[PDB]
Amino acid sequence: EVMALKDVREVKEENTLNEKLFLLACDKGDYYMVKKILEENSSGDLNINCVDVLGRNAVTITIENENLDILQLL
Amino acid sequence: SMGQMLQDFGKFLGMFLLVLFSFTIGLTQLYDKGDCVGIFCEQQSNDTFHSFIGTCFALFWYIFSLAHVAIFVTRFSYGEELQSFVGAVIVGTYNVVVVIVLTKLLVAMLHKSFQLIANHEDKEWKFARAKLWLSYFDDKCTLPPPFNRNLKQKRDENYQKVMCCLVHRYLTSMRQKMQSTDQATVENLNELRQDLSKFRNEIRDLL
Amino acid sequence: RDRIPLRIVRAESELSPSEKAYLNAVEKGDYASVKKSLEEAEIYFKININCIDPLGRTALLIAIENENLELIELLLSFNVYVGDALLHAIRKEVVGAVELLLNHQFSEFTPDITPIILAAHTNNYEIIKLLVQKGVSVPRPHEVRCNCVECVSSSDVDSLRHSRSRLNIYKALASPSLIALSSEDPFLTAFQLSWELQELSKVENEFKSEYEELSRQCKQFAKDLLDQTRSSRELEIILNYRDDLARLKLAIKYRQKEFVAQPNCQQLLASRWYDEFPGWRRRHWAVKMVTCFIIGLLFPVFSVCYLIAPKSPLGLFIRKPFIKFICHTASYLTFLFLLLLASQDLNRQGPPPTIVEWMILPWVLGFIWGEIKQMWDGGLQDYIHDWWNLMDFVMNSLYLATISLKIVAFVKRESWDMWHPTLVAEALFAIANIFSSLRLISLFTANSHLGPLQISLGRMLLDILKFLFIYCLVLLAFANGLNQLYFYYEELTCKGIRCEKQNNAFSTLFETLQSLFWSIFGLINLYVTNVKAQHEFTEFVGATMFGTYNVISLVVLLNMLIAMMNNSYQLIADHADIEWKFARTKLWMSYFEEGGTLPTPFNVRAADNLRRHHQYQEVMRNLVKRYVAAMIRDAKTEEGLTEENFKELKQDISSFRFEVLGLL
Amino acid sequence: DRIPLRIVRAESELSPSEKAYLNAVEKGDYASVKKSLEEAEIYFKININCIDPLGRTALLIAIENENLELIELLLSFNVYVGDALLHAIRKEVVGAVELLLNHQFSEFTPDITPIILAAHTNNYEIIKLLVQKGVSVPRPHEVRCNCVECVSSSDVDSLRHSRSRLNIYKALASPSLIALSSEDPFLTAFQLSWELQELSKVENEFKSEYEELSRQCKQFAKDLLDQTRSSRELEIILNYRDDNDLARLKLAIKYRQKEFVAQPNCQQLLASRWYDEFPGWRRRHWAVKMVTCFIIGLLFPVFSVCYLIAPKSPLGLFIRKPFIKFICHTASYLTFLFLLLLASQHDLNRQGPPPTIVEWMILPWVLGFIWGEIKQMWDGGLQDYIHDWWNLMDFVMNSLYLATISLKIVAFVKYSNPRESWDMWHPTLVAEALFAIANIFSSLRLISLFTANSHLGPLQISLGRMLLDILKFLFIYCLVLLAFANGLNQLYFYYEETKGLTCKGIRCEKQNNAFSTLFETLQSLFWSIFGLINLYVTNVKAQHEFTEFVGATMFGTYNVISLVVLLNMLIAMMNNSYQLIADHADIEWKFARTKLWMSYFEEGGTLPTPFNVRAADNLRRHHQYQEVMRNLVKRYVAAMIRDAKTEEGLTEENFKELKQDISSFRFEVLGLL
Amino acid sequence: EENFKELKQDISSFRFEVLGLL
Amino acid sequence: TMDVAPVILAAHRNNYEILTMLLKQDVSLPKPHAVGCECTLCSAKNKKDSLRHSRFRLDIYRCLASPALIMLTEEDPILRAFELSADLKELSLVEVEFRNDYEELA
Amino acid sequence: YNQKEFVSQSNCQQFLNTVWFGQMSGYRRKPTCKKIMTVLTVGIFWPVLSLCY
Ligand SMILES: CCCCCCCCCCCCCCCC(=O)OC[C@H](COP(=O)(O)O)OC(=O)CCCCCCCCCCCCCCC
Ligand SMILES: CCCCCCCCCCCCCCCC(=O)OC[C@H](COP(=O)(O)O)OC(=O)CCCCCCCCCCCCCCC
Ligand SMILES: CCCCCCCCCCCCCCCC(=O)OC[C@H](COP(=O)(O)O)OC(=O)CCCCCCCCCCCCCCC
Ligand SMILES: CC(C)CCC[C@@H](C)[C@H]1CC[C@H]2[C@@H]3CC=C4C[C@@H](OC(=O)CCC(=O)O)CC[C@]4(C)[C@H]3CC[C@]12C
Ligand SMILES: CC(C)CCC[C@@H](C)[C@H]1CC[C@H]2[C@@H]3CC=C4C[C@@H](OC(=O)CCC(=O)O)CC[C@]4(C)[C@H]3CC[C@]12C
Ligand SMILES: [Ca+2]
Ligand SMILES: [Ca+2]
Ligand SMILES: [Zn+2]
Ligand SMILES: [Zn+2]
Ligand SMILES: [Zn+2]
Repeated sequence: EVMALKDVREVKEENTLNEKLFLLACDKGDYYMVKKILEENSSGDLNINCVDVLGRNAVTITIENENLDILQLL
Repeated sequence: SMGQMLQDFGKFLGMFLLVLFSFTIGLTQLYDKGDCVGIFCEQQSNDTFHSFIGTCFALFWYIFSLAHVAIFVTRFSYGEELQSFVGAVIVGTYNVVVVIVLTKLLVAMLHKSFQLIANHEDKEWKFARAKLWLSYFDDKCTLPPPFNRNLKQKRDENYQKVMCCLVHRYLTSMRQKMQSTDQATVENLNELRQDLSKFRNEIRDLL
Repeated sequence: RDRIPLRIVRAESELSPSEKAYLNAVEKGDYASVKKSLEEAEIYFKININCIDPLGRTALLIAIENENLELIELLLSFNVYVGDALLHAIRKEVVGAVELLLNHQFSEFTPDITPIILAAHTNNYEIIKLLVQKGVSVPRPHEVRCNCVECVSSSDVDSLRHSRSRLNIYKALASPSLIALSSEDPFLTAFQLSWELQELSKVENEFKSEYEELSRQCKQFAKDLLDQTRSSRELEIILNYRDDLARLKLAIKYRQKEFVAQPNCQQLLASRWYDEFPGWRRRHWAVKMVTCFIIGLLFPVFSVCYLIAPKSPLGLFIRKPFIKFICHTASYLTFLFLLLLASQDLNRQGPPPTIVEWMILPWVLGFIWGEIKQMWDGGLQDYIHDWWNLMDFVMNSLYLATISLKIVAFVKRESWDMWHPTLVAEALFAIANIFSSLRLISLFTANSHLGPLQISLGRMLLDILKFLFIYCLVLLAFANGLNQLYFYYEELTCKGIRCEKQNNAFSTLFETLQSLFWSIFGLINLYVTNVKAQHEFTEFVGATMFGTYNVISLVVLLNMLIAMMNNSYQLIADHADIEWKFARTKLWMSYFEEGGTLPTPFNVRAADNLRRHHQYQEVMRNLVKRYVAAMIRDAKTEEGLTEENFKELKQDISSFRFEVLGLL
Repeated sequence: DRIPLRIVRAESELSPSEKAYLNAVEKGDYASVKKSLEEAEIYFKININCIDPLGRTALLIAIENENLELIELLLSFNVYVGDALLHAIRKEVVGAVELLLNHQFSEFTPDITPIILAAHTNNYEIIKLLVQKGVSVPRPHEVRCNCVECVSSSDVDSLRHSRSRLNIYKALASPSLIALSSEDPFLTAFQLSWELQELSKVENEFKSEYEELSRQCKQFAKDLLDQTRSSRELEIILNYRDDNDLARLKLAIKYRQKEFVAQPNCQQLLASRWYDEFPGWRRRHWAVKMVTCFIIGLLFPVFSVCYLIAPKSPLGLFIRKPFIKFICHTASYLTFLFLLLLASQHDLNRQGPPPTIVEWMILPWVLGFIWGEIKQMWDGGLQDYIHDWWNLMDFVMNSLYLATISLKIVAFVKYSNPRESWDMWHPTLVAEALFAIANIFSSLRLISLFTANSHLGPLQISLGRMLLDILKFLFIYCLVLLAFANGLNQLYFYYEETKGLTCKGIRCEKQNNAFSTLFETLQSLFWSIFGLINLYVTNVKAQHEFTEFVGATMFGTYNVISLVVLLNMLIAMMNNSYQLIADHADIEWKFARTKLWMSYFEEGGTLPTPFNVRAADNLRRHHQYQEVMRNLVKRYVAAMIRDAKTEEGLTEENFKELKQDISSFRFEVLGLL
Repeated sequence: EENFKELKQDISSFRFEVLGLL
Repeated sequence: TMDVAPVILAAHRNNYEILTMLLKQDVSLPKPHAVGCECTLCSAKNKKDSLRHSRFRLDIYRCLASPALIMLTEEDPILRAFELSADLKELSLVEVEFRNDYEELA
Repeated sequence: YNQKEFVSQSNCQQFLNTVWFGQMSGYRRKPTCKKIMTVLTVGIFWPVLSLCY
């Protein structure tokens, strides 16, 4: 008798690696790969509104980091 | 502080009045079958419990625990041992519930009320003293009890100038307080790490 | 010997200078130096990857608390031993735990600790989420009172390890993140977990503070989860959920005084309390008293309605819980006024008069029937838990004894025996009148001013009785001594202490107990210690016993009671508000029910369930999303720095400095 | 239906170029401020004195951040400077040398000079630079004055005068200014704490500010004493006089420095001077201590006559030890109380002479007590005599003893008959009553000996501190008592009777005429607290039930208001008072015990009561005290910097400085690369 | 404040080393 | 929570520069009803969502009780502070469930 | 408006003291004996001052 833990409600979707790369470069201030990822977004490989584990978008992440240049780029 | 804490006495007076009313009903119901009449006598007879107001009088002088009403007033005049013992037990239960429980409870609530009140007693005293002084500042009531526009615009301009100065001083003072007294958070450390990683990435891209 | 020759008793094993250089290279964060050290560690040389510091810090661990992800990747690329390094990363709260999981003796953590247990002790939502995505399970503990062969075998092998493992399991289960993530109903899970932790704290004398704080944490999690509601539709979905406010009654059952006495839930309860009567909060207190008196005085007309035609608007006026409460209190006040009139032809047996004691009987019968009806619902557990139910039982027992004694006298002054049935019947009637009029203390919970005072009173009655036990011990001791001394002198128009001239105060044990009881109030005079045998030594010894008892019971024990009552009230008054609101909503739900609405003198499918479950699940995922958002924005900021964060900041700037120096 | 929100306090929004200048100096880059200032040189839209509506001028922003290169950059461009030196002083930036060496809303009170604000900030470095440059604080007048300048300033502007005086006293009371610029920092701290206490008494407003300043001065004196690491330095400090005396210790006791006196080092020094020539007494076994104290107690008169006939003898020098002197004085007082007890144990004489067994050797002891009180009053003044309540009690008991002696000699030489036939104002009866009251006061003086003991000492001190609150509540109770006494006297004085009664009053078996007069009403209401007044005293002989009911109601109201209300209020209020004063019980107990100790340190008044009846040396003393003060001040400022840089709270401005440093570094390498 | 001064000194030392390199 | 605005949240955080640059544009906040107002407008929103109505009133009064909004839009900040403290105290007396927030605002 | 903190401000309290003592600003700096003497002198001849007003 052991309770098996499971995720009852889905909150984070991984999808492709580009969304996770964008999320990781958003909270690290990696401006040049951020603009490369945005150029690929203009090409159309990923969606701008990406939900992470915390439920915060890229705009919310860069607002929390208090960074104006990359927010202006977004 | 005493005037502020009298509300505790009122709120507890309600509960004590209910307890007194209950025990008065019980003793009056038990003792109604049974010169100077009452407790205001040299020999306090059993007739003190023969009426409702007399029972309230007798149980009122039991609060102080100073033998104001002696215990022989709970004795029947014709030797009914069960009724006299039951009345004595009722009076003893009343004396316990009042003296050894309710009075100590009132002491505890006064402890908490006075510990809360004494933090700001200077402010309330200064407010009351200012009210007392403002009662005497006016010239409409001067003699003791036995013997008894352009200006508006200028005032508005002066008050607006002084208010603007006070606003500016308050703003600079309070921004100094937020810059000088607010402690750092984890978000500040995260922002510092973010700036350091930004500089690291800039160095990586340039070099 | 002049000086203490300090040495190292636990010598352990030191490290080579090359190994120490490698360890401080990992500590500094230089990429190139650690890379070169691991290049010479690739060949079988002095520098080994499995190097353990005398402090116990393997180089992988030094990389773990330095938060250098690149250094951790470099170390794991060369296959250093991974033991409790995942546990160290979990406790450190780094996002390197995923790459620690993605790979393929002295331990800081206890052997019963698994990654999920320590992640839940940490209470990190991200780490728990990644761990349950990888696939973990918490082992289910046994029951609170269980007798299993494996349980007693583990207790015989190691009781300390068994208790620590059970405490770690219950610490892992009681974490807010694991409940909000892995349970279908977080509210029911929190309620049952808090109840289980309270029962475990009662069962386990040791570790009582741990289980108590875990149950408090579960109650706090339920309160903050209810705090995320921003609509009354969500509140009515949650509180009416049954798997009538079923969840509210469940929370009252589990004694959740923080989920209850929440302003949203209290606002909903107040809206249900004044059913179809708005503007009541916007009124003057004199108008409040006038309306209460004019509804209470007209109560039997309202009770006439709903007895014949329940569909009338006046028959629905009694359905309002506040009007029903007012009518019940007015009925009790009418019964007390009838008792007062009864209290206000000297035959051996007496039929009751016409005005009183005959009109009283329907109220007594209705009280007995209502006590039986409330004993039907909830069993005998809630009857013995509520002290007012015990008071009602005692009062009704006294009333039925009075009626039985009156009947016995009827069908079977200054002349009867003291054991006569009429005298006992009237004495029990007086005591039952005391109990009936003292029942009105329980009416104070509805009032906002006399409520918390009465709740604090009922909370500290237990401590008062605990003191009365030791006082009764002291009374018994001194009464035994005084009766032993004074029973050789016993002698009369009035014998005892209840006469004008008190005599034989310590002649018998019962009279000694009575005199020592009355000596607290000063109602026993000083001549009662004087015998007529003119034995001055025994008189002085008895007076010394009386003085010592008076000192102990008045200067010592009474002020001791004062001090401990002060401490108990100071402890109580912090949560007196939520305790009063818990009692008030219990009193409100006592009248919210549609059964037993008459006063005392007159009381003698799967599709909808699936829709309810879907609505509750949507509200629950919204609530836990808001809760984890609130915890993220209250934990990532508004919290003081540790000494480590600055340490991490120092490692970051240092690694940046060595990277810049390596580049140039 | 909706509240309109419009800016009322309107300010100029400047220009976007000036906003670029402001965020450039906020970021901290070097080239952008250069370009903006060079554009301002050729009269662009950017001006040098860009006044932010928050008052954040670019010079003030560059001063707020600790970047001295930008500070020198805008100081080289002749940017207008106002109170920017004061801003740098308040910000506590060491680089105020650039502002010092250069050449109405103003965020500062107009009488604030740089030295006053530097002393307010308590920065040793900035105060040192300002004193080196040359500054002067205006000399404040004393606490109570009527000179024309101060009354003229108060008539013109009282708030400005009060703020300026408070700022001057805040500057003078700073530890750094006293450590740096005072000749005697201990004397300066003592006198400053005294003036700040007197100003807190006089200025009812700003009482907390002056009390905090006085506590800061006392705390500074305690910390300066804390830096003594040798017994020679402590003996130099404590014995120093301005003109083995312990003159500075007596001065600190006079100035009420409880924390300075109760420091463990001077406590150990006072204990060493207390147990004079007592090897290992402080570690002896307790009943051995009691036996030895008893032995010295029975041997007080032999030591006293040894000091009488031979002070140079070792027996005569044994009384010179302060502990032995205290023991012999306590033994003398115990012998006096034993004689007082023997006075009552073992007459019809109208002119009774003093018995030779007890009362004849009571008289020389009374003369000794009176002469000792006179000598104590002469040596020390009358202010310290009235400051001690025990001295007032001793004066009362000696006045009562003198009155008893005078009444006894009057009854001997005049009014020379059975006892029951005497007058009620007979002088022998008055003499006996005053002797009894003096006996009570003499035996109640024994509580002053509890201060020496370490267990009863703090308890007795705490009870003495709560006596003031006792009297404060007794005033309120006395007002209640007079109110109800006049009410009952006005109701009940019509029903006053004699009826041939042997009793009239509440003080016998049949209590009657309880409220007939105001004196009897006060007595009967006084005894109702202890429940010695029965309920039938509110009854009249007439059949007037209404007046009896009114009297019973007023008696019950008084009983409630006293016993239920005021007694429980007093219990709670002294609960709070004892909670407040038990935190500092040790320092006040040690202060009182040291006062008791140096009561016995002086050579005068050595005998117990029955037997009581130049320039070069001063210059070298000043040099030694100045070198000890140099060492103490150096250690204190070192510890001030140590404790000051380890303040466990980290603010949010330093995070902004870290951000500015990182941003300036980033901009510098961006300019380089 | 000691560790804040340590941070300031370390960042200043890194800045001055970078200036010495270039 | 949806009942807030940028002006309401800016007054909630008590940020003077954010408020004074959000007040450059014309901004109007909804005037709350009196503590004794029981009109049809007050008797229609509460039936729909009493919790939302109470939180909206609390957010409006928390925005109005901010110091910086009192500086920026009022002729007399002293009188506004006095009247607002009185109104918030009587709201705490009336709104028994939310009396802690109104008491702390007063 | 029950502004206890506004009233108990030191500036407001000092202004109240200056208005309250009136032209006798030297009473606050006077010694205590002179204060009781002033109170007794003003209280003893109060009907004289009342009739003279
Ligand atoms: C100026 C400030 C003074 C201090 C503050 C005073 C505040 C007011 C004090 C209380 C109100 C006045 C007294 C009222 C009682 C009275 O007048 O009571 C006076 C009368 C006395 O009547 P008899 O003398 O005829 O018995 O009491 C009665 O008539 C008996 C029936 C009524 C009983 C009321 C009892 C009230 C409870 C008082 C004791 C509470 C004990 C609680 C602790 C266990
Ligand atoms: C109303 C809300 C507040 C009160 C809530 C309930 C708490 C109080 C419950 C009281 C219950 C009855 C108490 C007992 C009275 C009684 O039995 O009194 C009844 C009899 C008295 O008999 P007589 O009156 O005939 O002499 O007591 C005896 O026979 C003597 C032996 C028993 C003594 C019991 C004493 C119990 C403790 C009470 C004194 C505590 C003093 C502590 C000093 C530090
Ligand atoms: C049971 C556990 C809890 C209690 C633990 C023990 C603590 C209490 C110990 C008490 C020991 C006895 C004390 C003396 C009483 C006695 O025996 O008193 C006995 C006799 C009484 O004699 P008569 O009864 O013959 O008159 O006292 C005397 O003879 C008078 C002279 C001695 C007086 C001593 C008084 C000491 C203080 C006691 C009262 C304190 C009141 C303080 C008010 C502020
Ligand atoms: C001596 C007795 C027999 C008669 C005289 C007293 C009664 C008229 C009083 C005593 C206690 C009173 C009760 C105390 C408390 C309350 C709660 C109060 O109502 C509320 O507080 C409702 C809930 C809410 O307001 O939130 C007013 C009615 C009631 C039952 C009161 C009704 C009137 C009572 C019975
Ligand atoms: C009826 C007469 C004889 C009086 C009966 C009581 C005395 C014998 C007692 C009461 C209080 C006692 C005193 C209480 C405290 C102290 C302090 C203690 O001495 C010290 O602590 C000395 C200083 C030190 O040790 O640092 C013992 C003596 C003395 C004076 C005690 C001496 C004996 C006294 C006077
Ligand atoms: Ca019941
Ligand atoms: Ca003296
Ligand atoms: Zn089991
Ligand atoms: Zn002057
Ligand atoms: Zn409306």
